[PDB]
Amino acid sequence: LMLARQLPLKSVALILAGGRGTRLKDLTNKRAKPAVHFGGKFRIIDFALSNCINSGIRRMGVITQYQSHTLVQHIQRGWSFFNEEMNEFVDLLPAQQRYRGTADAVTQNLDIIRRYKAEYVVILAGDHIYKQDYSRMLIDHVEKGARCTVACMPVPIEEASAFGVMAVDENDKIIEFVEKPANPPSMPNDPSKSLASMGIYVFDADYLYELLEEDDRDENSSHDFGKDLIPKITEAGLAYAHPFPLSCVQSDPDAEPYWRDVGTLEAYWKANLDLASVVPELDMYDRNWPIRTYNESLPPAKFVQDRSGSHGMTLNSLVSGGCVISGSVVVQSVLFSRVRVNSFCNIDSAVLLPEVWVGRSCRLRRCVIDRACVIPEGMVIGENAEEDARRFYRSEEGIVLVTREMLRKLGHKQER
Amino acid sequence: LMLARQLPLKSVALILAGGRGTRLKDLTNKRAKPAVHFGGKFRIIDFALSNCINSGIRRMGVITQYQSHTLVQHIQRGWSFFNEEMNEFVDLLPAQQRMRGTADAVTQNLDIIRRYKAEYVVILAGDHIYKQDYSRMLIDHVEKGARCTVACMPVPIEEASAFGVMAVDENDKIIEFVEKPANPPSMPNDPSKSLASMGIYVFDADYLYELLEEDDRDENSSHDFGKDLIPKITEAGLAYAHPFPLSCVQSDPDAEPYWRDVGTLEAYWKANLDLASVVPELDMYDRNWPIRTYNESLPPAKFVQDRSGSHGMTLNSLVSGGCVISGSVVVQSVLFSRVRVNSFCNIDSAVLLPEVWVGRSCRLRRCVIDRACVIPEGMVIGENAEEDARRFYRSEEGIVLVTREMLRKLGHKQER
Amino acid sequence: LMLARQLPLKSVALILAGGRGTRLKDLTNKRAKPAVHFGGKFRIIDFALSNCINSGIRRMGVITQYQSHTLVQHIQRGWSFFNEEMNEFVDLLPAQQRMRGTADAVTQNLDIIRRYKAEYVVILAGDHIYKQDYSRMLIDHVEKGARCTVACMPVPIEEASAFGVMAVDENDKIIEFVEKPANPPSMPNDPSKSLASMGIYVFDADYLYELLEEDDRDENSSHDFGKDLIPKITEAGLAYAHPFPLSCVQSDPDAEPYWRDVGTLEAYWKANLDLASVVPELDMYDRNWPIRTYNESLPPAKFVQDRSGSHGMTLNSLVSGGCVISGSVVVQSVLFSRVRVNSFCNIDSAVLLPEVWVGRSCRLRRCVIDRACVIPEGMVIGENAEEDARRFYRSEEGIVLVTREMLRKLGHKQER
Amino acid sequence: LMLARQLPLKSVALILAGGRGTRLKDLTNKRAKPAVHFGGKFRIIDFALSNCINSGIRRMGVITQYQSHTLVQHIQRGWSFFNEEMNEFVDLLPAQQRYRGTADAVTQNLDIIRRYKAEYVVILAGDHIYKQDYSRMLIDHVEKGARCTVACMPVPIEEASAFGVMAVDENDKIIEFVEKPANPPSMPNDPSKSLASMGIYVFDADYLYELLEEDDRDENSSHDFGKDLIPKITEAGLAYAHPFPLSCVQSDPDAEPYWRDVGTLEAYWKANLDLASVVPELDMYDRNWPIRTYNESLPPAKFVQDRSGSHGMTLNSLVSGGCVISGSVVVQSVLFSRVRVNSFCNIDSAVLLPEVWVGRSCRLRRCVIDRACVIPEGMVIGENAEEDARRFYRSEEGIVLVTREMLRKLGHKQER
Ligand SMILES: O=P(O)(O)OC[C@H]1O[C@](O)(COP(=O)(O)O)[C@@H](O)[C@@H]1O
Ligand SMILES: O=P(O)(O)OC[C@H]1O[C@](O)(COP(=O)(O)O)[C@@H](O)[C@@H]1O
Ligand SMILES: O=P(O)(O)OC[C@H]1O[C@](O)(COP(=O)(O)O)[C@@H](O)[C@@H]1O
Ligand SMILES: O=P(O)(O)OC[C@H]1O[C@](O)(COP(=O)(O)O)[C@@H](O)[C@@H]1O
Repeated sequence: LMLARQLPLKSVALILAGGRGTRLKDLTNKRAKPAVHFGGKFRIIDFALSNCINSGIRRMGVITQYQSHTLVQHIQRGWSFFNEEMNEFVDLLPAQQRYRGTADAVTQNLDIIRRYKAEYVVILAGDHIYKQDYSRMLIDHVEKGARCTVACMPVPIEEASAFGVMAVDENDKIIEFVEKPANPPSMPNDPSKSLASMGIYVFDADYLYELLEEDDRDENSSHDFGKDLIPKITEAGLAYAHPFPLSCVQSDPDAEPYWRDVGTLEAYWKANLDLASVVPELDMYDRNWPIRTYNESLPPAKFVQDRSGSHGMTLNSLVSGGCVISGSVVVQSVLFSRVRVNSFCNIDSAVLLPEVWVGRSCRLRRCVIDRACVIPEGMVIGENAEEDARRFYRSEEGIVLVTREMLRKLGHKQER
Repeated sequence: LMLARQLPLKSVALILAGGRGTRLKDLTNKRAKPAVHFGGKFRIIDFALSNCINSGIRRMGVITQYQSHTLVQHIQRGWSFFNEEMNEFVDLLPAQQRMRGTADAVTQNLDIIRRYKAEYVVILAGDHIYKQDYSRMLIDHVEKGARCTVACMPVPIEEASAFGVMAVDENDKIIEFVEKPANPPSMPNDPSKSLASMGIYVFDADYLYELLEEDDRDENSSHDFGKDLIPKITEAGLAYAHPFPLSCVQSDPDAEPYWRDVGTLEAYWKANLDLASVVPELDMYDRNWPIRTYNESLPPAKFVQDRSGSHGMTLNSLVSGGCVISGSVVVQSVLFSRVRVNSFCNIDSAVLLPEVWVGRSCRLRRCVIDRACVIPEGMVIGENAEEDARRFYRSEEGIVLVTREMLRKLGHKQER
Repeated sequence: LMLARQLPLKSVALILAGGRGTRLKDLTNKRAKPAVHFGGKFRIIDFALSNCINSGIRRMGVITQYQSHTLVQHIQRGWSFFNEEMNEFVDLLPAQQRMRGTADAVTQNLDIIRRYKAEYVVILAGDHIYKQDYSRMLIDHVEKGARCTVACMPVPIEEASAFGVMAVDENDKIIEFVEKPANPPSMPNDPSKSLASMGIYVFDADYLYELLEEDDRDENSSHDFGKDLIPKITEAGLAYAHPFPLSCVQSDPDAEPYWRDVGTLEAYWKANLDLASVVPELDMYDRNWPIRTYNESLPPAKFVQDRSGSHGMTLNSLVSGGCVISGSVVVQSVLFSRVRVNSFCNIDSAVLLPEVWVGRSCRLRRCVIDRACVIPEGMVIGENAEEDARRFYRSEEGIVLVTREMLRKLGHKQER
Repeated sequence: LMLARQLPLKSVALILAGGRGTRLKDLTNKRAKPAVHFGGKFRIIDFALSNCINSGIRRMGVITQYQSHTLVQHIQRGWSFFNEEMNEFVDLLPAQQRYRGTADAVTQNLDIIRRYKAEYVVILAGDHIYKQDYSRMLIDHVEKGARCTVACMPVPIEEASAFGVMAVDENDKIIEFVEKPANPPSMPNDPSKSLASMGIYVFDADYLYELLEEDDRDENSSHDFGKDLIPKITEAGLAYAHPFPLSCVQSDPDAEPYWRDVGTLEAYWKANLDLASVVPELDMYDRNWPIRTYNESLPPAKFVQDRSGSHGMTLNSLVSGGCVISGSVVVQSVLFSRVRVNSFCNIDSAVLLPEVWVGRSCRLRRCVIDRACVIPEGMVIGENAEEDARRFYRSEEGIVLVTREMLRKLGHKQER
């Protein structure tokens, strides 16, 4: 008794929000992937932080390394609501990175982390969209009596090449850890699945420092948490597994756990339109596990009449507050804040990131419009293949990405 | 030279947010009128607070006469963003009036007001809707060498009986002030209008005090700013006027100034639907003069298909965050937060306050639904007048008010 | 397993901060006793709030019965650091009691309390000084399968008449409860002590409601938690006890638990000087259980030379920020913020509340100076008892209270 | 009229808080000079920011470039109190500097600054300790009708080699600007003084961008605001002067203006002990122009008895809140937060930065003890010259600097 409460308090989170998401290719080109928008108003680092709040861990470390001014701004504006006097804060560590990343990146700020005097460090990732409690994870880490606890999940074998694959024992003890294998070794029972890592580790902190120095001296290591550190603990035999279904926060218990690594642009589009469906897989209307963001004041989403006095028919949409839609059939889309949309437009299966200004008679289909574009009048997008692969970036699955640069290069005056 | 910015600093606002809005019969009988919702996200009082921010007066006094626990909460959550040590704050002054009109609310808390060490005090009576720049008014107050400055606007003579009417000379100096007359006098040039007050007085700091005590040691006055004090000052000739067009904040200078005495319920429906029309009179999309409110983290305005799979139509509407609409043609309406409209409904020119849950097959027309009011399936409002006057409260013009306690009569269990 | 941290989440605290501290004759006759200063920077209520934070109960209800505008302000400035949308907040509930004891303050705001959707409600009566962990108490409450848990501590029999005395069996189940007796009963093993209550009850959510209505529809009860409800529950046998040593937060486990019923003025001087001594009983330097307050930006405690150029001595004292001392030997004293002690003074065992301006050549001994009290030059306090009983209020033990209104009698103009 | 108010609103501040203060030599070695402590609780960037608040410019740009994690932390914790919805914020730009500094450093973030849409940019410095209003400066900049306005002051000729020297005209128009000359050209009237620049410029913003690009293309420039930019505007003839005495905020008007460039270690010590004097030159007890910092909750400054039962005599000291002093004569010192000082110590003319733990019988004289040292027991400092120049850094004027590294190298176990 009195364990699940006293475990977060003695613990501190380290969010590794220094990813780039190179497979998004342009969407994270001007922003760190953790600062990528998602789900109407939120960002991808609003999940990994919220999970720390609602699990009790109010001491967070946001390691913003690569191309992070908007991430600093978001963490400053929305998440600076802490009274440090009671040992709660989201400490915004800049990395000043020297390749040689994420676990050297916890090592550069090793002299700041120590001064928290924490017993259990949570090594998170801030580029994933999950919904988990770590208070149920730390209990499971301390009961087993391990030094490190990896959060693993069974994923398909065709995409398990991109995650850290592992094999566990009866008591969830790591025997064999391999990382990004070309041939993912399946689980013993199911051949179509592999028990892969999620990037959510938990160390007992006095080990962790004690480990990161042995690797800091190491000149032959990659200095990654999944390539030369956990494959070292695994040989030591002190690494245990924590099956993710035990701690995933679900609204209904009859569904598979929801952990989406955004990763690429088509998966971003899928995982951001699944909220616009009838019954979403991610329940954002939850009140026993809410997710916080930088709540900005916008006016209500305005729906006015078109230029001819007609009406706008919005089906399976996710129009957010602040927009102004004039007529314009809007299907299966997700309109972020301030997305003006003028008349006679047909928007189907689109993700319009904030402040996108769509001109008259525009027919957008299966696309992702980047922030603060000015789409001209009469521009069809997504109802052509060879012509949408030449101006904008069309992916292998049909998805289009419209950036504020691709429109400038065509000459459509994005200055506004 | 340097007087335009040193006048707000030496001034303090006194919002007399202790109205009860008696003409708002059942809408305000649970909450004080300053705490009434208007325009999706805002409340009435926000205006009279935001006009104090943008006009530089960052020291406010909210003189909340009781019936309000829901505006103490609103102030404490939204407007508790001040550093009280750099001389900027929103002092929440409980009125604690004797179980004794407006002035006797400033008198009881007159020992708390002196300690602000102010120079010009801005009496507001801020349970109205408008956009004003009070610094303009302070400049006009000091330029004239006045002791009280009343903000006067010409209004129609058929309504001037509700307000204090005044008669000024060439210098905008008050000649004749009559408070709430049965036969309002007209202007010397326009006989159809009347130069009425607006509740916005600006007094000298060291005079009001010397004037309240002299009026507080009396046993004959009603202790009201309009009936007793302003006539007392007019008798001395130290009362000057400020035409409100000079200090009104208009996005378009080709319109007429926007001051709504919201409290009628027939005018609380027209001013709330005024933001749903094609071109509104009150611009909420103005960035040089933004209005702030308590901005909680709501998910986007979700639109989905009906139970059969059809689409939803919207024409000249507002849909704030948290709303969920399924099919159900909407017209001319305004939906506040978390308004789960269900399928096959027909909403026309309605104000749906927060957390209103409209049931299936509900035809709502010219109505004002109080907050958290769970309308049942099949209910029909606004069609046959005698029915709606038999169950709900219907004003003389046609507007209907629906309250939580109003349906429990009819048996429709609420318990949201 | 996972019960230690899921009990605070499903619980809400109700601080009955509506005491008037009648034994604090003139110290609280302007401010409610929860808003009284103690220990330099803190107020009385902070304790009962901070114990709710550190114990995980981040949903509080401050049931402030009126005479308090200076604790509404304190809550709104200091403790308005919550994100109210992640289920953590300090609801400031005005009591608005009929011009009807403690329970009838929870009854009027019983329609606001249901909407929290709580499971265990923590009645506190938080106008005391202590350090407790309520989560320990909730664990002990659910382990016993109880319906109300009373926090009992043994106190001396010569004072137990002030509190409710109880008699428990081996299971800590209440046998006999007598509220504020004239002849308190003693314990079966120690005849010099009495197992008294502490005002800290923990009720089931769905029972209290069902118990308040049953007691609110009566016209015979006093509507007090000690006189009516707890005896009513004892009669059913569903009242269990919680020894307070089990849940007290002690830096040293070799001391006795620290609970001060501050209100006597002779005990508000001893408990405030207890922090000036060599080793205090209440540790304010504890980092695993910090106590928060409103922390304004004050400059350091400046010490300077006298008018002649001599030095100042301090022995066993506290000097908070903003203070300014010039020479003037200080002993055993406690100086609150902005206390400009001037030269040639001799302060011995005194409590100087904020903004006290002591004049030149002032000899202060065994006194409690109210806040902003400008003592004049040459004043002498605590030397000759009959004089201090002729001008100020002097308790039977020797302690003196000095108030702003107390000096105006004598002619010493204050107007700081 | 209506100018001094509307000028800050249309303006934005750019604080160049990227300095190192190379002449402090060790004090800024681990912190950006703007984050250097000063005056008990404050930092050097708490002035340059506060001057922006109390002058109306609530839009600030903090260009943190070099070795800034604590500066980010301070700006996040203390100065993140802004409601961006009303166009007020302290935007914390990281520079990611590529030598080639300060004016290329405003150029890297040229795409963020534009999006404010500001009319007048204030180019401040965050390494100086002044107290000025820029609302009186912008009026003086717009009346003259200049494109740039330099804040200049007459300083001595023996230290005018380290500032930008200039010569003005009758209408304060720059004729000749030279920068860090080896022979400072004096003023025409006074030969012992030179009219030097302060680093506080004001541009009309549409010029500024229009200028920074012409210099961004320039491959032969130093990219500094005082070496190849203002010496260019001066040739253009569009640079005017704003004598600092016109806008310096003084408590009393009979004193010379107070602008201290900390710069070196002896000037740091002088300018930080001048607050501990009887009548300081910098009035920090001002209420019409306060200075904000990260107000942390500490207990009052405790003064206890020594180990033998003696008393501590503090003369002309500035003991801050949080300390614990035991006996120990303390003269002319400045004790920052949490500075424990044990018994029998003699502290004369010292600056003890936060958390310094001084051991028993320590005799410190004319020194600056860096943050979080652990000074051992019996260690004399400053009462020897040849022995204080060999362990610690002794300056040419006698001042000593004790760092947490110089003590480790002696072997005194700074880990704590
Ligand atoms: O190429 P540009 O001109 O920077 O435009 C790209 C847009 O993306 C942004 O960087 C948005 O990034 P965020 O993800 O931080 O919102 C804007 O600054 C800018 O308008
Ligand atoms: O009096 P009833 O019938 O219980 O209804 C009360 C409802 O009205 C309200 O008092 C309206 O108050 P708010 O302005 O705070 O929303 C709500 O608190 C509650 O939902
Ligand atoms: O009633 P008096 O004589 O005017 O004295 C009032 C003083 O006491 C107080 O009411 C004490 O209240 P606080 O607890 O808010 O400090 C002060 O507001 C004021 O300084
Ligand atoms: O050499 P160390 O171990 O970093 O110690 C130097 C000290 O200075 C600090 O960097 C303080 O810097 P700040 O100026 O930001 O307070 C501490 O982190 C540290 O204790």
